[PDB]
Amino acid sequence: SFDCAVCLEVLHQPVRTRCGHVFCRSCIATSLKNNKWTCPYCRAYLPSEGVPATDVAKRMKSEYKNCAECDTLVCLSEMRAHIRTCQKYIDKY
Amino acid sequence: MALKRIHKELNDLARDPPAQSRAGPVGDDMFHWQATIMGPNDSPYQGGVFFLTIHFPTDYPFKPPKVAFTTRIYHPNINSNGSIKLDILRSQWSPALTISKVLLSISSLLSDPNPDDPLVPEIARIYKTDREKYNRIAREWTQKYAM
Ligand SMILES: [Zn+2]
Ligand SMILES: [Zn+2]
Ligand SMILES: [Zn+2]
Repeated sequence: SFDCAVCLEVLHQPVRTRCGHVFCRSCIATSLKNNKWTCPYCRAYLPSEGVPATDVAKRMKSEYKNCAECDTLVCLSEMRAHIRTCQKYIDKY
Repeated sequence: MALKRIHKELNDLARDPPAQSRAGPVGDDMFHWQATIMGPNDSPYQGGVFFLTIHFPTDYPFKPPKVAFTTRIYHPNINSNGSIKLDILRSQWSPALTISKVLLSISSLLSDPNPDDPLVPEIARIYKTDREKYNRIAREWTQKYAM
């Protein structure tokens, strides 16, 4: 699974915490803004946001998924860019 | 942000519906949901159907939803206004939680009350000293209000 446990979407700019958990950069940043020093998954103490999960980003370049609203096959590294601009998404929101 | 997360949860609920609860928005206010929970088997609530109201905050999932029973229920951690004393709805909320997980936790609370950190002390007292009396009363309220 390449999903983020915070936003439930495909990971975007993944970041890995000290406790080993991986979130979108903006998701772990916003988590820590709201509940400082705490992992949003396992509640472990976190002295910082973490480091870019470059291994996960590399693996996502070769994975694909169908769009939840237009069924088009999209590369996981580009999924956030797709849902930002997909008319079926824009239409619903 | 919050709206897209709520929609995602609703879609995952429709794709794998749980065996013992249902939930969804009231009209097209996506931030106002209603849920049903079945009284758990081997509990005094067995056979009952309990209605809950859910209000999502606009910074969900970083703050918890507001969840309350609308069906009357006899339980040491739920009061006469339907308020629920449950740590994951307050200090132990985390952004990785979901409504699906909240509903499972509430079902577990019905199966296994927490009489040592109660919301209704008089009911916790009965639960701790006269468990069969608690069971009889809880069953009577289920028959009256949840069936
Ligand atoms: Zn995320
Ligand atoms: Zn963690
Ligand atoms: Zn699409």
